[PDB]
Amino acid sequence: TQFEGFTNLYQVSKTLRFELIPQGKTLKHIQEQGFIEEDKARNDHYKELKPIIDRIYKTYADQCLQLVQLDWENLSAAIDSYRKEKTEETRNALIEEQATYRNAIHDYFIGRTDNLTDAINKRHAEIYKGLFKAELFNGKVLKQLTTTEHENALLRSFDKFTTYFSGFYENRKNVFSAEDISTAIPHRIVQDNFPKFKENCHIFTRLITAVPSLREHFENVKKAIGIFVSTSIEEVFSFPFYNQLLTQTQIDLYNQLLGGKSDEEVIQSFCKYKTLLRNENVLETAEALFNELNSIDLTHIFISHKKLETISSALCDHWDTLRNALYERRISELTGKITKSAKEKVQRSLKHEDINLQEIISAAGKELSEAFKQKTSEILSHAHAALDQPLPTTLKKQEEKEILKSQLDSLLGLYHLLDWFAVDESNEVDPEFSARLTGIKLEMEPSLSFYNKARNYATKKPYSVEKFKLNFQMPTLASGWDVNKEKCNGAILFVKNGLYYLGIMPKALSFEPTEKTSEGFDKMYYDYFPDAAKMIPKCSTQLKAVTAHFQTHTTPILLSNNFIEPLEITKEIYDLNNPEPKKFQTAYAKKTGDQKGYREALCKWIDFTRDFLSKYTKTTSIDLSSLRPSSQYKDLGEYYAELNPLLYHISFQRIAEKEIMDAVETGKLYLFQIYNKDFAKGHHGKPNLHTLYWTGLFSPENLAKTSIKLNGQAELFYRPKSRMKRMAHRLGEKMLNKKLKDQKTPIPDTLYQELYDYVNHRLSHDLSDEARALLPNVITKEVSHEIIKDRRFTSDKFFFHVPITLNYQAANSPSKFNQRVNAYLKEHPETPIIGIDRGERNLIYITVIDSTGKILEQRSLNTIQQFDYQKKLDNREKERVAARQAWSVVGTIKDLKQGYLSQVIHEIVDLMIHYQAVVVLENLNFGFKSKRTGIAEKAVYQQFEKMLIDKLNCLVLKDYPAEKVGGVLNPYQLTDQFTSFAKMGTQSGFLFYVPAPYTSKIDPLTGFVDPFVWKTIKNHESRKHFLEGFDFLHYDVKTGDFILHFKMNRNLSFQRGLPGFMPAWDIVFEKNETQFDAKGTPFIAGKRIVPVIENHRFTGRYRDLYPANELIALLEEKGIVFRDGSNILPKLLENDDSHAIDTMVALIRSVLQMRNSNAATGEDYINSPVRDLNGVCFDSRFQNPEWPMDADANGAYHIALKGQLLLNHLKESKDLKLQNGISNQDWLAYIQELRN
RNA sequence: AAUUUCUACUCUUGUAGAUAGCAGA
DNA sequence: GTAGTGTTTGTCGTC
DNA sequence: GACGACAAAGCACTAC
Repeated sequence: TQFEGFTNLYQVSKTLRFELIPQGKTLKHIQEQGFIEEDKARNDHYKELKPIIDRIYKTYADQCLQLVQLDWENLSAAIDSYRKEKTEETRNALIEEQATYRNAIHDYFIGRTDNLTDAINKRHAEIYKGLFKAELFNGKVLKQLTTTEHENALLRSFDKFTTYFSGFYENRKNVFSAEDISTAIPHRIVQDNFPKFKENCHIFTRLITAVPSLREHFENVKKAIGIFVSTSIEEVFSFPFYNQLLTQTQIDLYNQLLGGKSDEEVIQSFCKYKTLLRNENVLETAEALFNELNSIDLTHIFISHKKLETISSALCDHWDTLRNALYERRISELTGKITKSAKEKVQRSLKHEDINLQEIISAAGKELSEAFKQKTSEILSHAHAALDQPLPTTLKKQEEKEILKSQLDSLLGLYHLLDWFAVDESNEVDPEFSARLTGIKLEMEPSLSFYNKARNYATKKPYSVEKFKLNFQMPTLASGWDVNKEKCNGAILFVKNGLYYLGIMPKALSFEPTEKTSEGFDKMYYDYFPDAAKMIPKCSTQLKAVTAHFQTHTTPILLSNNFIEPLEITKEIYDLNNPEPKKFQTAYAKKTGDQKGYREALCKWIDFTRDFLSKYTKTTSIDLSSLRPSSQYKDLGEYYAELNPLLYHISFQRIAEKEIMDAVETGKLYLFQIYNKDFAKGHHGKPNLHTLYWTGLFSPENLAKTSIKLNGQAELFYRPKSRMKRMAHRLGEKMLNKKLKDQKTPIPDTLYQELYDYVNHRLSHDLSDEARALLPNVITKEVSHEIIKDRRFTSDKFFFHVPITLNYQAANSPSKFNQRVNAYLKEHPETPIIGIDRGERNLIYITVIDSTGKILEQRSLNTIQQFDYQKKLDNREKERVAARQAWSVVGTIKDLKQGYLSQVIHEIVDLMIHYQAVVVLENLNFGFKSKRTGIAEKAVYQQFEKMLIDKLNCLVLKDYPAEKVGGVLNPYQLTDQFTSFAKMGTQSGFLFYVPAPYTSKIDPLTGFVDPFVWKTIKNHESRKHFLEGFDFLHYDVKTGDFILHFKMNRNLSFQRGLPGFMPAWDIVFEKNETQFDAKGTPFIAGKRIVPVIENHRFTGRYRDLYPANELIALLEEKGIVFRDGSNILPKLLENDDSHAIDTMVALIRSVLQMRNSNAATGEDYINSPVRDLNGVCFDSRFQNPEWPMDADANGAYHIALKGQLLLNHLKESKDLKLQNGISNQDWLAYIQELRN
């Protein structure tokens, strides 16, 4: 079992796309008969007919909901018990109780409820059966419930084309489904409206009991409107009335008892909604509500737990402070011996409960109220200052786009503020406050969709990719390529001079083949026979005439209808097909074994099949002699696995050029050249993968032995043109490049446009200082030939979609792919490992490690195909965001990252095959990535991992030959088929996923990590404790380095809870000597880039810091003797100076900071604070090639080491299974012990 | 700035990589 | 008239 | 225990 043998494991289906160029006079014939216009109306009716069809669903669903009568007492008790006890047993009890009620509603739809009689119950089943297929159009379902002529004309527009509603059928199943999905009617009744109605009944009785006069007052409101005349006010707040609140008309009446495409379109609609906010005075109402909070009872104003951490980060130092302050005050009011169990109960309570505003203020201090007041007025003033600010006239200028976004940010800011308060009725909400808040919260609700609509309008491309499929009045066009079904599908293919053509017969063309010597096209003859397990009984035994004759009368028969010679069927072989489980099937093997009867039945069936294939019309000559004798086959399985591949075949027969060309002239054939930019006249270079798929499908070897099957169900399309502002490079102008002379640094976007206007003599202004300096370095080109910016959408285009099945000879689905991969990895201990980590100074960095741990190659992936993506392109695009912060610039970056990740896919698969390695990514469930990194978190990288699995699902390298494995005919199968993001584990074929955290902040030489969390210590007293835990600090005179001994069994409150190996450490203040690297460049050893500037501004600017030089400067000023090598900590503690004790902790902060990054001066290195067994401190500035070169190298190096940990456990464990993740402590113990 | 179309691009009337379509979020 | 044009079934695999 | 995968067997109804 070699690595190179991971081919032909399971089938992979892909769909190709091509542009059909009308050849000859086929364009005139199409327009003359108007297929395109008729098809345009049909897609443009797919919108007129949809509301008409919905009348059937709406009426039938409404009618079924009118008879629903249920007892909701059980559902209420399950809701109460879950709110009472928050245990997993009461949750599962509620989930089952909800599923029971959803099915009770579902049984009204399908007709399986005991509440209705059989006559009514069965009538619904006859409707629900044909409710999601072509029976909607019969009028039959509407006959159970009258069409107009225009509606009838709209129904017939989809004659032989109702598959256009394929996805729509699924959307309507989501409406009537009984599953726990929010698109469904049962879910809306059971899990959405009833908890609201159940809460309404509780709010009602509490008010009536406290204020009984409110009862007659509520009754007067109901009588004064006229709703629910036959129902009193107490009954509408009782459970039985909810059965009459299941239809929209009743829901509307219930709610009324409670309540009583273009540029100017975004301006007219927003200003209309904007001017509506003034008339409702929602700002004045909101400003009055937040002003009430200064005097009203704050123990009944609740903050949502889903927003508490967000509020903490917006009003306090960190997200932690609020949850922690509430934790300390609640522990402060526990009873008796406060165990660690009681503390964990307080922790879990704070995760899922709403906190009242008073408990927050009493726990956080008066400085939260000032933060709450300041943030509230800040948001309210911005929304108030935006409602009176008028919108611009157009969105032509970016300055006019900015003010539209600025006002939407103020509107979304107020909308964000209102969602701070808990909405659920589980809390004791204020009467007036909850009503006034919910009113303005729902009146600010449309502002969220207005933010998203406007952004998509500005970030959309100037094209119009919308398109409608072409049917040519044939419902089953391109459904199948077979010659027998050629007539009824009207789709064929050709080939001539290496150019592939598609032929369509519009509303017989008896093509007469000619010899190969005659010039012309080569028609593809497609012969297919789906499966012998189903075709042969259908065509031989289960014929209607044959079955009826044998059931009644017992004599045999010679079948001479559609057969080259009569075939024969005896009485017994029909009984073998239909016994009194089938005998030739594995019936005896499953139960009641009989070997003698089995083989006789098996051999009779197989010999029948061979005779039938010889006598059937089109299978009479398809290589039937290659079958191996019948009597010794084990079962039908290995026969059909051998018979089905032979049935599929493709042949090419020459057809005269005159016949095809004249056929197009007379209008009986619609030629269409398949064109995908790889058949152009100027094409010189390696082609697209899909072209190789298409070229390899018709290669002589593929027809000889099938590996890529040409599936049916192909589709055609037509894309109307959409040109708004055609811009092109006409002759006589100058085409400026987007890269400099070195061909790797892109020009900034704003500067390139200015230079393009200047070099072309169109800029009326003067080049800026930076623009002028860039002029001598840019290259210009004359317009040799005319170029159109996005020529694709300038004119109408046809499109052809065709599916292919790669690895057709393999199984349908993979069978234990991970087990096979693990088995190979077990027997090949020398396999290398590939790790990928997103760096801060570069997008992607990769390191490959051998079996025993040494690095074979560390590379930066920010320069792909002679183009720098991170250092220049993403950085200047990032610079644009800081300058503008508009919507369009945000869209460009997201598109660019996806384009970058496409390039990275090629390098991973290329490097993998060269090393035959397993690539270890980082799983996204665990950890979080810093904002300074180029690639976003879990947004674009999560899609990138899926694209890697899909690429390796069927991997082809376009340089590899077709015959050799790794090519188009025999693609690699290196990963299992993708199922879901959540379903995938730590291993998917040759891809391993490891936890991201603790991979960069680690010394590669020692495995050391910063053992202290710096968030814990703020106070002077904690600084005394922190520096007391350390054993001793002394100045080694011989080496000139301070040594700080630390023991992991101390300062447990300041650690992070991850001891690891190495019970004792020696943190050293290495001397600031001018060391030299491999290249000879000088640097100062021990240099640290620390960002500590202010208490609130700890990141604004970076400063050079030298721990050795600042420590000796501090000790000298304090007059603390250190040349003798004596302990320094006892002297500092007994000296008792606040400044020295404070500064020393910051120095310990600095030394422990391995990550040193400075964007301006271009340093990114890791300097270790501890020495390894050799007695040398790691410093990546030395550029040692056997250790990580840069900081981003360390992250990729340790991610690959984490994958090595999983692979090592694979080898040591007897079973072929992997641990479901690895703990942080285990990883720390592994790396620290390994380096010892 | 020309692409089945997506990104980036222009010695090269195109280059390099990706690309499972269809309907609905 | 009469066949040329223009929905249903076969065991599977998959669940 | 119902849903795809395909053709080819199965019924209408009329152009010829």
